[PDB]
Amino acid sequence: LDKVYQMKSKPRGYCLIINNHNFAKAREKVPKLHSIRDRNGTHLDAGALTTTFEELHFEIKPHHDCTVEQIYEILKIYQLMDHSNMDCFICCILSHGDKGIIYGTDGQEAPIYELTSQFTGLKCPSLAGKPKVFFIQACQGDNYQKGIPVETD
Amino acid sequence: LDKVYQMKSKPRGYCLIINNHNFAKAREKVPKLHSIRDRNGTHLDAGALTTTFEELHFEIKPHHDCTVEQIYEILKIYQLMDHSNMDCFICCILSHGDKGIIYGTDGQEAPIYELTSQFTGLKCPSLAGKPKVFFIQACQGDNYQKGIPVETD
Amino acid sequence: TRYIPDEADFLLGMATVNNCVSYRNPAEGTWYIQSLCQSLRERCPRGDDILTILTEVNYEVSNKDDKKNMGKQMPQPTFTLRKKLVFP
Amino acid sequence: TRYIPDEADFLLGMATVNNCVSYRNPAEGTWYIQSLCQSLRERCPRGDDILTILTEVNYEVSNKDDKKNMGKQMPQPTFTLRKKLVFP
Repeated sequence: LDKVYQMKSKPRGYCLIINNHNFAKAREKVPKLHSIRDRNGTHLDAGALTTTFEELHFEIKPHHDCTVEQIYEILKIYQLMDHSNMDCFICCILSHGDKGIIYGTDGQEAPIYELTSQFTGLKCPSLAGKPKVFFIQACQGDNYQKGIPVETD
Repeated sequence: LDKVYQMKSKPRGYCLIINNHNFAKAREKVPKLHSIRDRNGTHLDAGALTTTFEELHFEIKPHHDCTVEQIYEILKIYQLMDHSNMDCFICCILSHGDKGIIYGTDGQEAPIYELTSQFTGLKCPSLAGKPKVFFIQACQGDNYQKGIPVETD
Repeated sequence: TRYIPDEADFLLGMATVNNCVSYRNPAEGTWYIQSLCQSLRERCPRGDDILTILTEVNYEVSNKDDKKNMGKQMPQPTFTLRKKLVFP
Repeated sequence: TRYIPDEADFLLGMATVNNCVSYRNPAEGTWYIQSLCQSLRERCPRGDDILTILTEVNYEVSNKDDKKNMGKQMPQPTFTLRKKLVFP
């Protein structure tokens, strides 16, 4: 026993799914990205997310191949909604990225902080006191994690 | 029945407690910190940490007013140590701080990342697969967390 | 009515620690998302708190290997929640 | 003999979210540490996992106030633990 976040609500809350795949803009624009591959496989991520959170009584709100601007535009929407009848809010992002940033489908970048800081208590009081979950799925650098040995577990 | 970190070892592990109080050093050298006050009250923190962690069968290892340099030296020690018969390692730092960095007693900066990274797997095999805890108690900037109303809980 | 800090009740689930890559198999999707969902499915019904599920995802993903560049991937949650977070 | 990511099994107990301050009453210690302990000595015997405890510390700290500048303090723990971390 201990306090738990109320999760009774009908739709429970929205579950954004910004799913980036076609990165041909970035390639064109941003020089240093001339070779970023398209994110094959996301479809699957979006699907899995969609189902699993549907079954959890959340109202999915997908969006595909979004430039950095589109992403902000989108968050600003849910940032401005009245989540008064909502019990929680989840936002998923699947795209390329770098040290503390996510990549718009055009090469432009958006600090994870900017997106995250959009739904604070002041910025969106209709959510104050309710869980705001974010699942960023992107790279955060170009260093392949190391990995050492040990048989425990 | 989810996996659990093993904690049986006679003295579970070391519990470094770098506690800085006297910042006269700082005040005296770095200009922009001319007015940083002494952390009056840390001792109480230190004690509490000492007590409670001792009861959890942890070997305390206090250190007072350590300059940045000293801090590194200290960690360096526990870094090269052989925690083979240790099940865990806790490190507490009480001091002034700023965005992603804590302050030595000399007003010098120590990126929290620099500290924690001292104990990776490559940097400390004796601890591979073992819980490494860090409790930092400093400031991360000069803002004030504005509060918002709600009355849920 | 009462007061709580501006940034309370947040939960960030990074698929990887900083300066590092995260993997995506065009075949089945990504190590993180796929593993996050899989676990959510098998655990939420039971009653497992999201931190718990997120921990397991840290596990499963850790056992994956990019044999080639002998590399790994370590997810990394960060949270401000003030109550257990479960999904009935 | 298995492999795990270089950065695994960590746990940072930040006292405050970035850019903000932390509170220390020169008459009883810092909100965070004090709560950390109190919660530690309390929940640990009950066998509660650390994330669970840290969550509660998140709670307790949230209800504190600094009327002078109508301030708050938001602790924020980050982690890479791969299994429940209990302190028997």
